[PDB]
Amino acid sequence: TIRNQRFSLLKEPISSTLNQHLIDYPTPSNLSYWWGFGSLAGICLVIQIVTGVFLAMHYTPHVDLAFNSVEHVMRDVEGGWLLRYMHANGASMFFIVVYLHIFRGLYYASYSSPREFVWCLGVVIFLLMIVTAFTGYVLPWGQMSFWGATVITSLASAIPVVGDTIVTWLWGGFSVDNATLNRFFSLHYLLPFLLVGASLLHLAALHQYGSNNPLGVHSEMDQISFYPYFYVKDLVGWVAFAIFFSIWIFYAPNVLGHPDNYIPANPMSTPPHIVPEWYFLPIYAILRSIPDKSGGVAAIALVFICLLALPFFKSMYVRSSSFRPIYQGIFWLLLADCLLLGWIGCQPVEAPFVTIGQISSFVFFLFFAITPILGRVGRGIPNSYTTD
Amino acid sequence: ADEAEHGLACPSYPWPHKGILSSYDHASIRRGHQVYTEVCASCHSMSLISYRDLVGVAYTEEEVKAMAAEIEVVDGPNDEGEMFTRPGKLSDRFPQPYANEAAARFANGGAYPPDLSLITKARHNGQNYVFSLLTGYRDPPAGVSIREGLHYNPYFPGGAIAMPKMLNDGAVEYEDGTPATEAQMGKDVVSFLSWAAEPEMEERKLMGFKWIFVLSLALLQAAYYRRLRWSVLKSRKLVLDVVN
Amino acid sequence: DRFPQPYANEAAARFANGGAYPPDLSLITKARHNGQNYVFSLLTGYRDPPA
Amino acid sequence: KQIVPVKSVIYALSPFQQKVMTGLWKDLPTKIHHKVSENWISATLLLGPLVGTYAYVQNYLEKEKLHHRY
Amino acid sequence: IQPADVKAAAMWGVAAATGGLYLVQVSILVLP
Amino acid sequence: PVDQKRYLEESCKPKCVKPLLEYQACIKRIHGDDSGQKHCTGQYFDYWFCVDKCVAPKLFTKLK
Amino acid sequence: GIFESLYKVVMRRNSVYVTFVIAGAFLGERAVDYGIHKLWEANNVGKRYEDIPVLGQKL
Amino acid sequence: FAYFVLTGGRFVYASLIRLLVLKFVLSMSASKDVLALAS
Ligand SMILES: CCCCCCCCCCCCCCCCCC(=O)OC[C@H](COP(=O)(O)OCCN)OC(=O)CCCCCCCCCCCCCCCCC
Ligand code: HEC
Ligand code: HEM
Ligand code: HEM
Repeated sequence: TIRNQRFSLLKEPISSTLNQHLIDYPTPSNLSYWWGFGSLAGICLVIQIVTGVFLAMHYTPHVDLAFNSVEHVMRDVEGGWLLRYMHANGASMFFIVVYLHIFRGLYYASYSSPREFVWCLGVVIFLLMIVTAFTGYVLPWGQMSFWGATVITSLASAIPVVGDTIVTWLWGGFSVDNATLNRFFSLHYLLPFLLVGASLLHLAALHQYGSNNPLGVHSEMDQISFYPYFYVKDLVGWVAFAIFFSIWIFYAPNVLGHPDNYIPANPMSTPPHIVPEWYFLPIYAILRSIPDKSGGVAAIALVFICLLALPFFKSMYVRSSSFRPIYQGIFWLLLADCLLLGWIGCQPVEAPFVTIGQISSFVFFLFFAITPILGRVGRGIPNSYTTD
Repeated sequence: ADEAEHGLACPSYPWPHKGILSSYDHASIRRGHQVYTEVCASCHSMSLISYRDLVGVAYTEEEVKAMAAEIEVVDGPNDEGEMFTRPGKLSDRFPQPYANEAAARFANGGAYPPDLSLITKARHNGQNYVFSLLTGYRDPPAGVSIREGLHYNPYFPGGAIAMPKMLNDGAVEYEDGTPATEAQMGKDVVSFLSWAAEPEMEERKLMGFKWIFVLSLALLQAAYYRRLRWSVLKSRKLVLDVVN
Repeated sequence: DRFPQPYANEAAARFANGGAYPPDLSLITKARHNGQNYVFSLLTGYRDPPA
Repeated sequence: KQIVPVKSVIYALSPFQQKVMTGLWKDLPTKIHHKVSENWISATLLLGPLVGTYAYVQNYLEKEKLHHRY
Repeated sequence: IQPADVKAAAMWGVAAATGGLYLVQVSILVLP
Repeated sequence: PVDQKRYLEESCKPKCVKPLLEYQACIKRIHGDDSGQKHCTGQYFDYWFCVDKCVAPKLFTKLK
Repeated sequence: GIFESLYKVVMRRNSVYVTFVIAGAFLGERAVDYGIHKLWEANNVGKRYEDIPVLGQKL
Repeated sequence: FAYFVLTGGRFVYASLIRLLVLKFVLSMSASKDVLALAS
């Protein structure tokens, strides 16, 4: 084939890269809907960006005007309550979808070779989402907003030699005042574009090494083009997600939040129950469970170290959980542990929740510490079960 | 102890504006605004609601104009730099009873009567909590004698609240002759407060119903589309030259 | 604290000065073109009008 | 990223000669049976710790409150 | 071929105008 | 202007007299004590929780 | 069949198909809005703003 | 039958897209307090 005269626009250089990577990318023929969850997370990110821009057309980053500006958006702006509820509940759905993404990856062991770079870029993406959502939640400037900012920024003092200096520098002036508000608005506006860049790199690395499948096996025998076969599957996922998200926006918009964020920030009194948003609760529970706050920060760093250390395991030959009963049970126990851990974080430090959290976090790390053992034993399996 | 600290739990009352197709009782909103103006505006403030917010919701435009013309507000400098007071217009927010938080606390014994604009969204189980708080001024239990200068209220965290029992039988004279009792006054004021915290509830509910229905139909279409496009693949027969 | 203000508001300043507002002098040398020379000449050049 | 051929023979029918929304309803009892009999263990390991911990927590809270009730 | 081409262009123009009216319903312009 | 809530709670007082009896038992114990912290707000909370649960729908179906 | 008839009507040129899709979107949205409005008004009788007894007696 | 099912879904999608676009643009449009101060 010499391309003398042009046949198809899709194969022209203007649409050639897009053609390959969107229409013609070969995909395993047996993918279920969790790959749809990955695409759905992308859509949630785009929704957040658009609604955030149109919200920032009305938000004043000053300490004396932020709360009343948000109430302006809700009451005066034409269809502004829709924008604000979409932004908040869209942050929530973004985190829900990313959690389902991560747990599918864990179940099917997609972190294994050769997708170590994909998993690591995913971990970086998760860090960026955490930071962006936190600094954004500081913006409305309520009781929960101000006090959560105070606590989570002041736990950065646990660094041995330069903790206090970093805390003061990040605060900008001995407290979490107007300077911190402007700082957080600028950072919240900036970070989503770095998040878009990270997502693009994530997808590029995956596209380099293909895509896993529910069997975990080599899958270059039966492969089909992405369009239209997986576009329609993703479309079904998107419409179902739209119905879910519309249930949340219109009928129960304040269920996923706390009522203390509707009181203007008053640094004098302290609300009796200071907790982050529901999607930071597992991390908050781990950190609160391990005492000696320096130990808590070290434990969070250890959580991310374990997450980054999953891909680089030794044998781990069989990949999918469909052929790993022990690992299947371990994964389900880990998921139950994560849900319980998230529930613990909303409870006070009074007993027995301290014991329950100190057990749950230990079980979390135990999952992360017993996967190589299963891999080694499984590597030992084939020379024992032979039927002859 | 902990029980009194977290307060007696509030029941689940059947509010008229509860349900996927349920609107505010606008007569009750009007009645609640009356009771708030009569008894609650002496200490509490709203400061987030304009008089124009009442137009088409509980009052007619001329009525709101007259009500605004009743009160007087300070307007900016004139051609001499001095300040002056003019009757309120249809855009001014509800008047504030106290100069600032310090004056409010000084007038109310150090306790600050909270702003009531978002009161039902600033408490857990907002509307039920507010109704129960207003109605449940009960005799304190045995051997729990609270200090002078407060009142016992089981729902309030700690049991001791700073405002006195305000809603009394016959406190106000309703315009439409509705018999004023404590429960009725509480219901009306909580309906008004819940409207104030969320004036978009009806439009939001209508949009939600319409779009959930429409998107459900879209979901059926998308499922059919996916099945149709995948049916040349799922109903296929392949011969592979292998057995075991 | 900052430097005090001689007048409560711009309207008060205008009423005191017969409708003229004495501009803020913080950035007067950058607000006016050729600010330094302009201000010096204006302060010192109070001459007699021509015929 | 090469493609490995397998030397098969595939017959396929056009999408407009097939029933499109009937396979979802053909074998509901058998499919429900298969789901339950294949995932009951995983359901126990998921919902087991949660329900057990919940029961333990409510039990202990009841004991503690009744004990501190003067 | 030209009659068919201009007919198709006019049909697409009618579709575009219908989409424009749908996006921006203007009885103010429709009435006169 | 008889209070509907008070009348309804008085009417439903004999519905769940068991928490009320427990509360009275604590009242007698506290009267015997007369020296301790002697609060037992738990019985109060249980009894009034039952009454409030009773008077949930009747109040609004009686209100105008 | 009715499907074949309407196909022969509005499924031979794509321009007519897109115009039909837009017109159907407008008409269907209006119909659903009218139905939901009737349902809402039926369900919330008496509670409307237009029918409160003292709407114009404060003057 | 397939094309008519697809057409029903398609004008559902058209309705959704118009709704979203108009919501964004009208949000960027004027405001109630400004309209009140129009005098
Ligand atoms: C109090 C302090 C101590 C607490 C812990 C003490 C107990 C430790 C564990 C004891 C039990 C270990 C059992 C290991 C052998 C499992 C045997 C096995 O694989 O059986 C096959 C079965 C297959 O299932 P299926 O296919 O449904 O069967 C139908 C067959 N035709 O397979 C299955 O049914 C799958 C079962 C998977 C179970 C996985 C979890 C238990 C084993 C590892 C425990 C690790 C604990 C720490 C980590 C927890 C997770 C973070
Ligand atoms: C002056 C006296 C009044 C009047 C006429 C009313 N309130 Fe009340 N209120 C007042 C104070 C000083 C306080 C603070 C008490 C404290 O928080 O320690 C309050 C408190 C409230 C609350 C908050 C309760 C809580 O946060 O748990 C509410 C919801 C409230 N007040 C409502 C309310 C209503 C509806 C009134 C009209 C009937 C009303 N107050 C009158 C002081 C005063
Ligand atoms: C901004 C949020 C994210 C987006 C937009 C995103 C996007 C995607 C996309 C588009 C794919 C390819 C399609 C698919 O397989 O589902 C993918 C795959 C993948 N992602 Fe993500 N992702 C995100 C977050 C994460 C996170 C936090 C992780 C884990 C740390 C992760 C791990 C993976 C893995 C392992 C795959 C491989 C899929 C497979 O094995 O089949 N992603 N992601
Ligand atoms: C560049 C894109 C974005 C912009 C411009 C933006 C801007 C804003 C603004 C102005 C607010 C305050 C308005 C309000 O109070 O509702 C806000 C709130 C918030 N944003 Fe964003 N945002 C963006 C993207 C994101 C992303 C990607 C997330 C992560 C999910 C996020 C999470 C949040 C959260 C949690 C809040 C607080 C919700 C609340 O108001 O209660 N934002 N954002």
